[PDB]
Amino acid sequence: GSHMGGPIKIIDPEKVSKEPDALLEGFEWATLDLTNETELQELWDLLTYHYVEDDNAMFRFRYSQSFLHWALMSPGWKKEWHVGVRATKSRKLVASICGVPTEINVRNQKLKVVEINFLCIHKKLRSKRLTPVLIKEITRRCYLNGIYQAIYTAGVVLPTPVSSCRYYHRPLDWLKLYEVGFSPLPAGSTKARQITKNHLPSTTSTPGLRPMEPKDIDTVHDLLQRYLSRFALNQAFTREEVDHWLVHKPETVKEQVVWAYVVEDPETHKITDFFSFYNLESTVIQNPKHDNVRAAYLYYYATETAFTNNMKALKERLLMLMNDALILAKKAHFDVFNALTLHDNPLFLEQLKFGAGDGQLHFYLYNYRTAPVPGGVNEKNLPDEKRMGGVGIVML
Ligand SMILES: CCCCCCCCCCCCCC(=O)CSCCNC(=O)CCNC(=O)[C@@H](O)C(C)(C)COP(=O)(O)OP(=O)(O)OC[C@H]1O[C@@H](n2cnc3c(N)ncnc32)[C@H](O)[C@@H]1OP(=O)(O)O
Ligand SMILES: Cc1c(COc2ccc(F)c(F)c2F)oc2cccc(OCCCNCc3cccnc3)c12
Repeated sequence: GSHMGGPIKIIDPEKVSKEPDALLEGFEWATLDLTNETELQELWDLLTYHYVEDDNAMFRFRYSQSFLHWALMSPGWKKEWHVGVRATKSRKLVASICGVPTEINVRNQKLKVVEINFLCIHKKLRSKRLTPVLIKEITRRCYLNGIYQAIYTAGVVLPTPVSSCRYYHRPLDWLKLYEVGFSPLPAGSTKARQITKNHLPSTTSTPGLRPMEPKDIDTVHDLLQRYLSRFALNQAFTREEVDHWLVHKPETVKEQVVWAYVVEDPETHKITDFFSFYNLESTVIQNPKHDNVRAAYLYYYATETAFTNNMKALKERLLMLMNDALILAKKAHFDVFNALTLHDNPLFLEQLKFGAGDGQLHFYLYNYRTAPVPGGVNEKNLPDEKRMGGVGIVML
């Protein structure tokens, strides 16, 4: 045993069944080959019309083939972790659950895990308890390949979250967000006044800031590992993951999904900071004027300033950098910039006019117990500088 936590069940891979369990009559297992446009496009269609985490929302995600490729074919990916269910007689894809491999540090300990997402069941098949069946089959496939833990997030509370982080939203085009009914008009205020309140300039302020290039990978990999190692729960990137997750490839990528910038110090020419964000659009269900909201999501970032252990200095450096990330998202035509209260986010959220959203994201670990980790928020569910150092991993 151990007073530090660790696995719940020890698994012998040689004792795991090599055949899957039987599904409901009329249905069969499928392994998706996402390198085939036809199957990619079946998955796109199931998610487009059935992946609605909250039917109460006024927006739905709108995927691109590029976002799907970026999200599901990361380094080490295996086709057998893209699991589907088909109707035998029509061949129609009606459920999915997918995993990709990586490594995370959970307090003292490094673990190989899969990140699980895109769990989705067609509306016609809801409430048949298919979920535990999907979960048990991708588990079996991971166990056979030597992976016995997983990490996932959900908007709903399930047994023992390791952490919870609150949604925050910085309007970039306030007038459009007011028109789609995302933002109300405050008491006593006018449109002109909210437009003025949320206005940003068109030029950045941090000297040396430019888009990340392939030749930066090694230095950003190293800055990012040292930066993330300040958090209890963090992702342990390899150099190939930095390449896949952070560096846009225009020859390869139809629609840019990820924006990464570095600051190359002008005096020294060393990279001292970087930040990145990704693009995921939302369709607006019922609106006379707009069809979509283009949302940027804050992803990974780092700064050398964090290692002077001067918190005040770190805060100022992030206010400057994150203000320029807002300016750059706004120039690339995003409507809203989303962030969570993880990493060192509580240092800048409020000051940069991010507003509290109505929603929380919970982190879970499968087959592993560890003490809970602070999610950047206090008792009142507001951001709190004393509640950081916990969650150093972002999920798509
Ligand atoms: C070693 C490797 C191990 C690998 C596996 C590790 C574990 C993975 C766990 C899954 C992780 C999902 C993460 C994401 O994809 C992000 S979260 C994105 C989640 N996707 C969607 O929201 C898509 C839109 N909605 C749907 O399709 C969804 O309706 C459904 C698939 C989420 C649920 O389908 P369903 O309504 O037909 O329910 P059911 O009859 O099949 O079974 C219900 C049981 O499932 C568990 N149930 C309901 N919602 C759940 C959820 N979000 N996560 C987990 N369990 C859930 C519940 O706790 C419940 O339990 P009980 O009744 O027994 O108490
Ligand atoms: C989700 C989400 C929201 C609420 O959504 C929007 C709010 C305002 C908008 F203008 C908008 F377009 C939103 F989508 O605000 C957030 C703030 C921070 C982080 C957020 O989500 C992080 C997790 C996103 N997972 C997206 C995903 C992943 C896999 C499959 N399909 C969708 C969110």
